[PDB]
Amino acid sequence: YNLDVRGARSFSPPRAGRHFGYRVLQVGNGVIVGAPGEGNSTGSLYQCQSGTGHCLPVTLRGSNYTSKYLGMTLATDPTDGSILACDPGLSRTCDQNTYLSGLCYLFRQNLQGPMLQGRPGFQECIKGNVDLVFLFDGSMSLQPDEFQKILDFMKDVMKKLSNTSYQFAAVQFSTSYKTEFDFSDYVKWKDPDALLKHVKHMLLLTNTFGAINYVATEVFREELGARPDATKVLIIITDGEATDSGNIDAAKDIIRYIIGIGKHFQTKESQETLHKFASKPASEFVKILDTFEKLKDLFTELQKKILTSFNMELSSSGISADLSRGHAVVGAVGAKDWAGGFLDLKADLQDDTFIGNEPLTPEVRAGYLGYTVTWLPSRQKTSLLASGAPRYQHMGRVLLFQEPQGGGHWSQVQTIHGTQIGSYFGGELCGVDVDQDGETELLLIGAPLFYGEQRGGRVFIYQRRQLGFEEVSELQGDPGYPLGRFGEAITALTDINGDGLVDVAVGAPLEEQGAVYIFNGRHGGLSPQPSQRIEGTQVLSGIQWFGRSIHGVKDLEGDGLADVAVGAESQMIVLSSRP
Amino acid sequence: QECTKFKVSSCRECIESGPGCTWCQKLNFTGPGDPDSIRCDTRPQLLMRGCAADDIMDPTSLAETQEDQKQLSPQKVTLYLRPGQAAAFNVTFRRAKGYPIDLYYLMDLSYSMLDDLRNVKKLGGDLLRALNEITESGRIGFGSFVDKTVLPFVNTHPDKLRNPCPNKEKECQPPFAFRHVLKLTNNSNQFQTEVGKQLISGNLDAPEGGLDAMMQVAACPEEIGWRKVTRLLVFATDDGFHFAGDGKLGAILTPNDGRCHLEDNLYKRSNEFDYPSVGQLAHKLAENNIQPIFAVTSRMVKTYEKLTEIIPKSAVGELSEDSSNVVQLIKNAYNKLSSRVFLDHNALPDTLKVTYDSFCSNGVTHRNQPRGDCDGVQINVPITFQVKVTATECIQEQSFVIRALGFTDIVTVQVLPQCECRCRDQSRDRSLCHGKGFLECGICRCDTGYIGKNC
Ligand SMILES: *[C@@H]1O[C@H](CO)[C@@H](O)[C@H](O)[C@H]1NC(C)=O
Ligand SMILES: *[C@@H]1O[C@H](CO)[C@@H](O)[C@H](O)[C@H]1NC(C)=O
Ligand SMILES: *[C@@H]1O[C@H](CO)[C@@H](O)[C@H](O)[C@H]1NC(C)=O
Ligand SMILES: [Ca+2]
Ligand SMILES: [Ca+2]
Ligand SMILES: [Ca+2]
Ligand SMILES: [Ca+2]
Ligand SMILES: [Ca+2]
Ligand SMILES: [Mg+2]
Repeated sequence: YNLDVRGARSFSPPRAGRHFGYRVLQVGNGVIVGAPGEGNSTGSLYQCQSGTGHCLPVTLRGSNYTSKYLGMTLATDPTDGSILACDPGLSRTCDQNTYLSGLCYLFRQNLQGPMLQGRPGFQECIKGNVDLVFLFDGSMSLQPDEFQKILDFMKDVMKKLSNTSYQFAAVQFSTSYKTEFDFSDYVKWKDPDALLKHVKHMLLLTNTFGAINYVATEVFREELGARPDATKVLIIITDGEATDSGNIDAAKDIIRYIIGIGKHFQTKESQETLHKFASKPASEFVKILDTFEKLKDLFTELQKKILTSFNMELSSSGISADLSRGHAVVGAVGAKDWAGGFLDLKADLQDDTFIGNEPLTPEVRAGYLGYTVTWLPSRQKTSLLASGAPRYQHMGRVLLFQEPQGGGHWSQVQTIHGTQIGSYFGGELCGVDVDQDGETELLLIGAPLFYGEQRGGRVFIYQRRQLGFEEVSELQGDPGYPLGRFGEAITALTDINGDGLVDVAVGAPLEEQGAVYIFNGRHGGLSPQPSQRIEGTQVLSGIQWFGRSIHGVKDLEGDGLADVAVGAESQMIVLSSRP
Repeated sequence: QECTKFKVSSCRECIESGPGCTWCQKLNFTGPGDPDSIRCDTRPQLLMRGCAADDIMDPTSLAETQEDQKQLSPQKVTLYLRPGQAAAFNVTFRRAKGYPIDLYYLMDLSYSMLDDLRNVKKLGGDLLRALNEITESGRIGFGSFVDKTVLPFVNTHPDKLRNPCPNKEKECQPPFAFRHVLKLTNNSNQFQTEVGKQLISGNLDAPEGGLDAMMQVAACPEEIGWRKVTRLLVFATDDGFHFAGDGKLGAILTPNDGRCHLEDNLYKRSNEFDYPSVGQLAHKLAENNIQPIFAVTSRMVKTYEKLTEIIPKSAVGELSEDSSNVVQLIKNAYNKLSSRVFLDHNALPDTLKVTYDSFCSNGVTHRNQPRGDCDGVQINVPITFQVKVTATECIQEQSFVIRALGFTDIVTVQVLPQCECRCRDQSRDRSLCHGKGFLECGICRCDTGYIGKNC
């Protein structure tokens, strides 16, 4: 109720697009603004300083690539100040298909400092024609029965993939390397039993680096039957760590799976020594088998996994993200024919874990799960992740996931269904810890397109009970804007009126020129009625979409007053809480 | 039954002070030590003070109607609203002879509609025949849609922008958002020739952009060529639909602006604006009086039936896998739309509350509802809606309209406050207040000049 509209400040670069202000974030050292590009323009991230009053675009130092999407997805970690930014517009073609996924960036210090990058849920292109090389271990450690089952594995893979466009080659490696048959040899016979008839166990060391280089330079050759327009694939089978060192830069263009088998890969430290030989992410290209017998189980993953139906080709990863306590998650709405899901990210961004609906039914498809992803952390109770599928059954729903506990796995603990078609229920989420006790007891769900009773958009308050989240109340915006999109932006604001209770802002960007509502924290929950309604008209005469984005966790200049940044069309605005 | 006073100094200030306040208009009603505040109180309290029933001023809400071809009557109503007291009047609905019908056929042209397209191309005469079997002087139009032409709604690979259909198919056109094909006409041969030119198409993701096309149909009445008659918009599809928010996947962040963007009969700028919201389309359709008929296949029926909650004048019918039953669908949908009658009003200030009582001919009655609703309405069999209007303040002169949804006929409701006692003629009491001041409501309001009380 104490936000000073008469002192509001405006920030806008002279060439800001209309979507400058699509995302705003107060970080330690200023305010970040996401500015997706319109039309042909690429997107960008801006750095805005309160003392300067200017907004300057940021240059990313290691990004080969920038699409119009950049600026669409911004998150910050309250514990350590990290910044997560994603570009969900990494487009690429594979034969006549086009793939679309994201490119995510992690800034430990600030936008100007060191940056990590990765490609979550990135499905590599594998064309219709595939030249695949089996690079199989023949080291001193293998028993004759174990060597045979590696050979049986290669034969069974070729048996399943006979009568495809696949062409095959095989190289044994130990101390040295020997091509057991070339691509042209496979073309001549197509008989796995005859092609591997002369194989003799080398029974020496394990020189994986030299072997992989030998494949890239001595095996993938046109005069040996290799097709220059085929996708190069390499399957590496080993039962121990490499006895050499170096680099496999020569084989970087080759898609590399590696299969680690047996007792020598018992500790996960030794399993990670295989990651440098395989493609990314390791969760897809590194298979650890505890026994050679599980090689027969593998034909489902290394044959069926190598368009009317889509898995991750159009995942649209990075379309939403959150970052809390060093843990990053990005949504992937296109996953599984737009059924959706999210990607649990390893914090160097080089590996990921997909989590979606289960079971996959016809009903969840085109639901856009992962359109929002919001951590609901707790110190004593289990920590959860809320993710919206605002298109589920054309109505929308929210799934609640529980963090892996102990040795176990991600678990889905609750589903919350919307009731109105087109309402985009679950299109905006927000966790609130009112008393700042470390337990996130409230989940706010926005339904910004909700229609009826002379007010557009809804925000529902859910509170965590023993069995799950129970709907306790609703944040009540004004009537009079049936299309106003109340709830397009929801955020916890820390304490702006000094009573120790977190407060919440809700943005309604299409209520005339846009508006922001303040709901104060009380003992037991949130006040359903707002204590303040800031009209965009009052902030700027010609403003539009005021309230499209809100972030107010910070005191930007250290004067004792809370600051709240608000996005609008081509604008970012800073409001200060005043006594 | 209750009258909190603050500083009443005349009759109007008394009535305005509260719904239960009344005023005594008797001469010499006040004692010298007592102010003129005591003329204002509840009715029993004023009677206790000796005021005769005929001197108690208690304005009550009132409804006056001017009637003047019987579908919606009356056409003009005047309301005098005492705060807290509702005024009632009945609107009579007499379903008239059906008007001519403009039917715009908006068809999905995704590849699974290939056999549907082969049938619809030959149904121009069957459609006009059906319209002239319901009423007379029918017209038909045609448009087509697929989706927005950006990733991931279509595959933007140049080979697939050229042939979105399967590679074997080669009577296929590039994907497109909306194409207006045929302006409304009674010439079935124009339909046959113009719809005959249309080729099947394709796209990438299952939901489609038909809501975009519906918005353009509603925003471009001159290009569509609507008459001022019954406007039916058939929406034939075998899939779900995108709506606002979905554009983010293709980096489309600008809301649908509800404007007409037809250039060369194509929604060219469709990749610039996000899909509309359902409520936004429901609003555009009600403005232009366009009633949609969702002709969808079996697995989509229950999904599209939920739209009838947001779009009051819409209907859903199950469409065949080859669209061969679409004519009966339209006939059944017209009966569904015309046997259901909603009575509703336009936007109101927060000072007015309107509620409806529905006295339907099919034996159903609803009381005190936000909207009039009757089903099974039959030609020339009248139904009644009782409208109750309540004001919370003493309001400024104002008006709103009442429609039977789906028709342009209105009831213009003129709303006036009633904060004025209409008091007795000062005749027979002239000689007045022993001064020049004039009387209003038995209390002397003296001409300024010395002023005071008794004058
Ligand atoms: C960009 O390309 C360079 C190759 O020069 C590579 O080092 C870098 O990892 C690439 N970045 C991404 C995100 O792939
Ligand atoms: C119509 O309104 C009148 C008052 O004008 C009332 O007597 C009557 O009850 C209403 N109609 C019905 C069916 O009750
Ligand atoms: C068809 O309708 C048009 C209205 O544009 C009218 O000019 C024409 O005379 C009609 N033709 C027939 C045969 O009814
Ligand atoms: Ca708490
Ligand atoms: Ca507070
Ligand atoms: Ca400050
Ligand atoms: Ca069909
Ligand atoms: Ca589509
Ligand atoms: Mg070994």
